[PDB]
This record gives sequence, structure tokens and C-alpha cells, in this order.
Amino acid sequence: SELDQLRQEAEQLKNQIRDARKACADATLSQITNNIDPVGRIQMRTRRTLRGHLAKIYAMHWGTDSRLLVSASQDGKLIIWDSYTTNKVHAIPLRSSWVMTCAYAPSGNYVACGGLDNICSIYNLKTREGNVRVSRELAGHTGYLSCCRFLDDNQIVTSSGDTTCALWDIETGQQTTTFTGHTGDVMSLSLAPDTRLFVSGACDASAKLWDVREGMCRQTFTGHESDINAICFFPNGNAFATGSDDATCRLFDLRADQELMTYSHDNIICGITSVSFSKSGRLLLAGYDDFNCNVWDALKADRAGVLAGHDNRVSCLGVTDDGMAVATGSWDSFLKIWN
Amino acid sequence: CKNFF
Amino acid sequence: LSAEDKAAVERSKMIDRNLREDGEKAAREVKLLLLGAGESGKSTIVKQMKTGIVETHFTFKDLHFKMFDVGGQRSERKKWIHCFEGVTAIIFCVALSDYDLVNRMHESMKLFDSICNNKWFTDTSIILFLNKKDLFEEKIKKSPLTICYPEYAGSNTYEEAAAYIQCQFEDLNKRKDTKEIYTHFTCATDTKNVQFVFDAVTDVIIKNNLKDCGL
Amino acid sequence: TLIPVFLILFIALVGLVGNGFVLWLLGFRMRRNAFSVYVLSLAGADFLFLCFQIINCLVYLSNFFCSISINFPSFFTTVMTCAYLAGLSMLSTVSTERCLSVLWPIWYRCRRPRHLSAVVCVLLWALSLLLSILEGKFCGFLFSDGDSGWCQTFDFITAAWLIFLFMVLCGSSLALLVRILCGSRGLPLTRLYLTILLTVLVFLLCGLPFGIQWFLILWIWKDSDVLFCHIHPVSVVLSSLNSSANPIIYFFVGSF
Amino acid sequence: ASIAQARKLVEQLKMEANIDRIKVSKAAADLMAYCEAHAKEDPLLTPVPASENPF
Amino acid sequence: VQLVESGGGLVQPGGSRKLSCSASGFAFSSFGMHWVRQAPEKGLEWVAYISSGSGTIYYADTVKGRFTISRDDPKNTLFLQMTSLRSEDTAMYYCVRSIYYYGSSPFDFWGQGTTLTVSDIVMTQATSSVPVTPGESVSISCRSSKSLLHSNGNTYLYWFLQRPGQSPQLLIYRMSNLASGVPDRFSGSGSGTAFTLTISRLEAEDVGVYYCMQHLEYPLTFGAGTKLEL
Ligand SMILES: CC(C)CCC[C@@H](C)[C@H]1CC[C@H]2[C@@H]3CC=C4C[C@@H](O)CC[C@]4(C)[C@H]3CC[C@]12C
Repeated sequence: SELDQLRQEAEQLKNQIRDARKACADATLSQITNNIDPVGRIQMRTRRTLRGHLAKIYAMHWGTDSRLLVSASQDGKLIIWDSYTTNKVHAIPLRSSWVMTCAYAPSGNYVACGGLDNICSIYNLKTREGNVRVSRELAGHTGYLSCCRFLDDNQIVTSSGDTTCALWDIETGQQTTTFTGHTGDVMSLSLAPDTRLFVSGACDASAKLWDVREGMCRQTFTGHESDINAICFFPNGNAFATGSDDATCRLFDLRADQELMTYSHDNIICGITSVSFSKSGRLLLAGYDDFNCNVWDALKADRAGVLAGHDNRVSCLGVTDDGMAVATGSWDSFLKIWN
Repeated sequence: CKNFF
Repeated sequence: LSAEDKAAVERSKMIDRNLREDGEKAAREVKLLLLGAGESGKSTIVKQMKTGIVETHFTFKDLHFKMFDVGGQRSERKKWIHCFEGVTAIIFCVALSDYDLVNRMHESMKLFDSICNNKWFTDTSIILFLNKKDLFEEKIKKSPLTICYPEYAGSNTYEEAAAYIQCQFEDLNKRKDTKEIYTHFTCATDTKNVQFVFDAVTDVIIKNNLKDCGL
Repeated sequence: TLIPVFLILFIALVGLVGNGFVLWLLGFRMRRNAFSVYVLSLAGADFLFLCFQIINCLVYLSNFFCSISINFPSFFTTVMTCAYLAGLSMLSTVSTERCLSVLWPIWYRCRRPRHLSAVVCVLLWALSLLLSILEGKFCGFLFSDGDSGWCQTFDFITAAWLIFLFMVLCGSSLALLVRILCGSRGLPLTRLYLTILLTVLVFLLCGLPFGIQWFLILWIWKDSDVLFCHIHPVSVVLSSLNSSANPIIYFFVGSF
Repeated sequence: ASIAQARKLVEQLKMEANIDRIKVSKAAADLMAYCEAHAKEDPLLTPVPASENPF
Repeated sequence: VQLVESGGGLVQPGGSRKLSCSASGFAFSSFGMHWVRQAPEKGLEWVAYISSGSGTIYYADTVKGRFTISRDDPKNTLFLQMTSLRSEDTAMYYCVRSIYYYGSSPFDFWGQGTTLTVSDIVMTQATSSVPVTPGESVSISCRSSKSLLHSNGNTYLYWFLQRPGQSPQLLIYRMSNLASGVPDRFSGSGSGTAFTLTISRLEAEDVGVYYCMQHLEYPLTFGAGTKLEL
């Protein structure tokens, strides 16, 4: 069996890989940040509660001007909010109600939502006719779309339940690059700040590092036990945090190529649905199935705060580009905005 | 008065 | 507020009104979920009531239904079965002909045991369709049902066999008191299908009318 | 005669605070049902009745201890009669809407108007207000004096409306029970029929008898000395028990 | 077949194996530097007064 | 998108007249629509505004009680009902589309205008006519009589260009933001109650009368008009 010899070659190659990662693990992040001063208790309170959805809110995304946010719920609506005024500037009825993701364009021109329809439909907001209309339907994924993220007005990287990620061209509607290698189905995705690369996560309990310019996986990160629901880069673009069903958020370096640290408590047993950082990345927020967001000191592993406003599972949260406020959405059909 | 309640 | 911010508040108020109207239209309709293994007669069911998730509208006795054939997508269902939390009923199509075909009936019991005891469906009633019963009416006598079911005491023709398959499906739920299972052996040319769906949704509608009325 | 008034003080304050934060919760806070409009209006009627009994309890306490002798304006007991009658009317409407929810299920789901609950609350409060303000003119609780017989005949009209409310609540409850016993299978029917039996028992022996002793006993029994020291405090004690027990069964038990 | 999938998987692991990794200490100190340089403009690490708070 | 209007012609004073503007190609129910007239030797003057959903209606003080604005959502038609007219109503009535959410561009589209013949933050244009060199940087200034910088951070000054014989178009909205369909050479800035419109690298077919409009509060008022003449 020649493929058995190939599998032994693969086995000694992964053994050499974890030897190479183990050879550079001279210290932990925890003993480096043992000296640094803790930030204490972050007493965040709800500034605004956004109340217009009638079903479970599955996704949310902040605009780049830190005022408009889109939220997609299962009542067939994605609503774009004015977060300062709690005003709805756009209610968009969806083609399929079963939405699981939403995005906001960095230019602010488009939103893009997708779900069980296998289509990350793209909606033009700055139209001459004044209504929001579908601009492009992106079919081609054979599994449910879990996360789609905008690079530009013309490129969008989508994650789906067919174990592949795809980079699209919005004018053609044809996916230009396919990102294969995940064996389980990909649930989470986050772009780097320079957007030359991104990371994704699946039921392999693995995170993979894909480049949008060439199109292959350069790095694979392992250390979770189950599916990761959540991923978000550090604002430097050199690290990211992954939330899973293991009640463990884990941070990984790109350039050091291993897991650094685990954000776990004994009193948390439910899964993490969303993660995000702050502007500086000192603290990472994390939504839980225990209905509350947990603010973790991303350097000292301590629970710096608890945001317990929601009556159901916190499915989506995000932090503005200004870093002013954190919006958290949840399955009791409310967005709460914390500061 | 009905009953001076 | 200035003039433009007051008009933005008014635009948001009309958007609130349309959201309330559309959620009130979708609150008074019935959302059903087709299931079952492959080629189990589900497509014949959705033909006789009338890429991604397939949706079917039909109004029966002034009651708007929305059927959801979600089975066209092949992914691990634990990551999207909570989207259908809060459906009224779960239409489950089991082929009686797939008892001898290949452990396909055992695959149907695997999927029924998975979703009948699912944590998001601990309350939702399940309509269970046993179709291809005429195909069962020939293939009872060509090959016995003991090749599918390991014990099967007392084999006969079509009556204790169908009742045994009914009883072997019905006890799979570990909580028989919170939820309730409906069953219908059905033909291909009959109006008992959508009639039974109406009369099994009506119990759930009564229970939801009492949940809305604090009871 | 005193410790009845202390007992109604305790019951009326605990009912006041409980029904008050029910009235805040589903008044402004929590998303509401069409049923919750009925629970809200029952809470408003019940809040008015309980605070007015608290004020009359303070009047008795002050005139037994401090001897201030506050001749309280009898304008307000017209509003009190309206609040009591509206509370019982809304309780009968709760029972009727539950009966209509089970007897006509598809109608109650799809074709029930969303503002039918509001117009039933408004029209029923308007009927109770018109009835009570007519009793206030015709009896002399208000600023205008009133004759004796023309008081008592429309006061018997109020009592007939009350016993009609009991017949409506009993008929709706028994129709609900027979509809559950002939055609229900997905239901937790034991908790159901204990809840309906509990609320008809409350509306019988905790909510009726103050209306019974105030609206028909004073013109039928008529001894004017035996019943005053015994029946009249204990009767409003039972209606204060109904008043305190309404938010638990109607709103609180479901919520928690 | 699975032999070509294992062949491209071995090629993928060969491309993953030659990464010039840095030590965990230096990347940890890079995280130190980023979180100390931007701790001033982080309105979650330090709460801010209501003049500069739009919420 | 397109708006067409009708209802002009010779009307006796003291009589009644109905003008009608029908939408074509935009979601007319979602737009708050206005009416702006223009006397044949005088700049623009706002008349009425019925909101989207017809929930909110304002008028100018010179038309209050005599003019009635109402829309029709299915027929997609805005119509204005007048009575007891006079020679001060001898104008050309433009019907203006607008929309109001965050990031919107109100007054972006105007109807083509119909001539009608009948037989308060004041905005001040600093100079009614400036000389034009084609290719020269021209600054057009508007002087307010109130602080247009609202507390929310916005500054509701709008810039319009009425080309000769062509309807006014939105150039710059909220004193700073370019409208869709203007060159980047248009630029406006300023401060509270002090504004300017800088036109660097002036091109041909850009001459006309320029209008500054406040939108801090109703009634909206216009500038008298800054004519650009070669
Ligand atoms: C017609 C006049 C007498 C009514 C005044 C009665 C007063 C005391 C109050 C008490 C509680 C109030 C109700 C509280 C809740 C609502 C629900 C809303 O959707 C319609 C108004 C309605 C139904 C209110 C109507 C007025 C009301 C019944």
C-alpha cells in the first residue's frame, strides 16, 4: 500500500511540524504579561437597545464609520441602524428568511447576507431609485453560507458549509478563487487589516490562514477540541482569537505559528458564538450561550467584565472601528450597545 | 348616602 | 432634533410599522419542516400538497403553510437545525419500502432519533408520514421484515408489520409527554394528506393559543 | 373589626406592590400579547381598587388613633366602584378570550384583529365607567344628592351585570373544559384544568362577595346592625385577596 | 482516489513545514508593544467622559 | 428617475388650480416630496412639503390655508391644490424629491418645471452676479442669519445650480458632501453662518444661477441667486 507509506510520510511531517513549533516555545505569553498591570473591572452598561427584529438575530456587522450597523434576523429582514439615534435607515426584506450571515461594505455602499439559500446576495444601498435592491446573487456554494466578508465594492470572501471558502467578483458573479482544505464545514471568517490574507474556522477544530492574492493555505492552527464558531484578528494583523464550543477562546500567532493562550473559566461550559477585539486588542469580547458577553483581558487571562443584558444566546457582537462601543446581538431579538 | 363608604 | 433628524425618526417609525405588519403576517402562518432520508417519498408529498433550502406555499382551509425541504444540503445539521427552532410541526417522511433496501430504514431511525430527541425540538410535535404503503403491500410477501428488524416476533401480512414499524418509530422519543407524535399511512392519490396536516397542526395551534393566553 | 382592617392593610400593600410592578413590566418594558392588553387593563383596575382600599384603611387608622376625622370626598368611591366592576369584567373577558382561543383556533390565530383587544378593554371600561357614574348620580356618592329607590334599582342593575359576568365566566370556563376533554391531546391538561378551576373559585368566593354584599344584600337582608361588624370588613378582605391574587395567576405564574 | 488527495495533502504539509517561525517571546513582546502603544486611544480599556462619548 | 408636472396656463386671480406631478422610476412612497416655485425674475421659494407616508405636512406662511398638498402612493402622483390665487403666485412650480435618513441626499432630483400665470432663517447671497473666466477658481459665498451648525454635528446648507432653462440640481448637500453626479472640482465648506462654494477648474456649461438653501427648520429659504456670467 503506497498510500500507507504516503500517510506515514504525512505523519512524520506533522511530527516535524509540531517539533518546529515546540522548538520556538521558549516562553508563554502569560509569564510575559505577569508583569503588566491588569485593567480591573470594565463596568460597561447598555447605552442603546435596538428593538425592531421579531426573530432570532443571527448576524451583525458594523460599518466603517462606526455609526451604521446592519443586523440580519430570521424574520426575513436585515435592518440597517443609526446607532446613535436608534433609527432604522433601511429595512431590507430578504429573498430567503433563513439568513445566517451579514456584512457591511467598507465603502458603505453594499450589504451582503446569506444563509441556507446558499447565496450571499448583495444589496445596493446607494441607488438612484431610492429603494434598496439586490445587485448580485452569488450562487456556487453547495453548503449553507456561514460568513461572508467584504474586501471592496467588487470583491467578497465568503465562508460556507460546503467546507470551502471562496473569493468572488461581484460584477461577474463568478468566484475567482476557491479555498479548499477544511475537512469540516467552515463557520467563521475574518479578514486581516491589510486584507491580503484572512483566516477561517471549521468543524476540524482547525483555523487555516489563506492568502487572497495567491489562493492557498500557508498555515494551519490546531488546539481546539470542537467546532469554532468565531474568529477575529488582532488589530496589528499578526494574531487572532478563536471562539469554540469548548468554552475556550484561544489566541494564535501568525508569525510564531502556534497557540499562545486560552481564555477559559471553570464556570463557563457553554460555547462561544462570537469574538471580537478592542481597538488596541488588550481585551477581547466573547458572546456565550449563557446569554452574556464575557470581557477577557487578552493578555492576563482574567475576566475583565460581564455584559449580562441579553435574555437569550448572544449570537453576534462587534466593536466599531472608532472603538467607541460594542454592539451585541442575540436570539431574543435585541441589539444592545455597550460602552 | 348609599352607605357612607 | 432638527428637521432632518425628525424626518429620519418618522422614516424609522414607518419602518417600525412595516416591520410590525410583516411580522404579524408571518406570525399567523404555519411553518413546517420536511425531513427523512433520501428518496423516501418526500418529493411525492410536496408534489401532492401543491439549490439550498426549498420552500413551498399552500393555503389549506384558510391557513397559510410554509413547507421547508431543507434536505437538499449535505452538511452537519447541528450547525443549522436551530434555525428551525419554533416550527409548528416537523413533517417526517419514512418510506415503508426501504426496510429491505441498503439498513436504509435504520438510517431513517437514526435521523428520527437524532432530531426527535434534539434539544431545540423538545416541545415541537412531529407529523410522521409512512408513505409507499402500496409498495409495502406487495413487498410484505416477497421478503419478510425480519431482515430489517432483528427480533420481529410473529410475522404476518401488512397489518402487524405496519403497526410494528409505527410502534418502533413512536417510542424513539425519550419524552413522550412534552411532545406528541402523529402518524398517517398514506397513498399517492388521496386528500387525507393535507387534511391530516391541518388536523395535526390544529392541536399545536390550540396549544400556542393557550400559550399566548397565559395558560 | 380592627384586625380585619390590619389584615386588609397587609394584603392590600403586598398586592399593590406586586400588581404595580406587573403594571410596569408589561406596561412599558416587555413585548406584549393581545392577551397582555387584558392583563394590563385588569392590572390598572386592580391598582385603582387596591390603592383606594389602602386610603380607606389609612382613614380608619387615623380616625382610630390620631382622631383627625378626615371626611374623605365621596367622589372617589364612584371611581372605586368602576375599578372593581372593571376588574371583574376584564376577568370574565380573559376567560371568554381563552374559550374563543380554543373553540375557534384558526380564527384566533389568523383572523383576530390586533386592536380588537384594545377596543374590548376601552368599551368595557366605558361601560363600567358609565354604570358607576350613573350609580354615583343616582345614589348620592357624588356632589349631587340622590333618591333612595332610584339608587337601588340601578344598583340592582349593577348586581345583575355582576351575576351576568359570573355566568359569562362560568359558561366560557365550562365550554373550555368540555372542548379540552373532547378534543385535546398535545396539552398539559392537568395544570390547565386546575388553573381554570382555581380562577373560577377565585371569581366565586374571593371576587364576587364584596359586590354581593354591597350591591344586593343591603336591600334584601336588611338588619343594619349584625352584618356591619362582621360581613362588610371580611368581604372587602376577600376582594383584597382577589386583588392580590390576580397578578400571580394572570401574569406572574406564566412569566415565571 | 485517496492517493492523489494524500499526495496534495503531503505537498500542503511540505509548504506548511518551511515557515521561518519566530520565537513566542518576540511575538509576545510585539503584542506587548501594540497593547501599550494604543492603550491611550482605546475607549474600552479606559472609560471616557461624556463629552467624547457619542453613546 | 423622472418627474413630470402639469397644471400651468392662465388662471384668473381668486380662482382655484390643481397641479399634478407623477413619479416614474423611483420608490415614490419612500420619499418626502416638496414643492418649490420660482417667479420669472426672482430666485427659488419653497412652498410645501408632504412627508413620506403623508404623516407630516408643512407650508410656507404665504401659502398657509390657500394651498393643499397631498400625495397618492399607488398612483405615484404628487398633486397640489390651490385656491384664491393672486399675482404673487405667478411662478414656475418645481416638484422636488427628497429622502431623510443618515447619509441621505435630499433635494437630489427636481421636476422639469411648469410655468404658471395668474392674470425664518434668511439666506443672503453676498453678490448676485460674479464675472467668469473659464478655468478660474470661483468662490461663491452664502451668508446665513443663524448658526446652521446643529448640535448633532450637521450643517444643513444645500447648494443648487440652475442651468439656463434646466431645473436646479443638487450640487453639495449639508455644506460639505458632494451629490452623486457632480465633478470633484465642486467643493463647499465653511463654518457656522459663513459658507462658500469653491469651483476650481471651471468648465463650460456650468454657468447659471447658484442657490444656497437652509434646512435647519421649516420654512426652508433660498438665496436670492448668484448668477455666473462669461
Ligand atoms: C374609555 C376610557 C374610560 C378608558 C379609561 C380607562 C383607564 C383607567 C385605562 C386603564 C388601563 C388603560 C388601557 C391600557 C392598555 C391599553 C392598550 C392600548 O393598545 C390601547 C389602550 C389601552 C386599552 C388602555 C385604555 C385605557 C385604560 C383601560
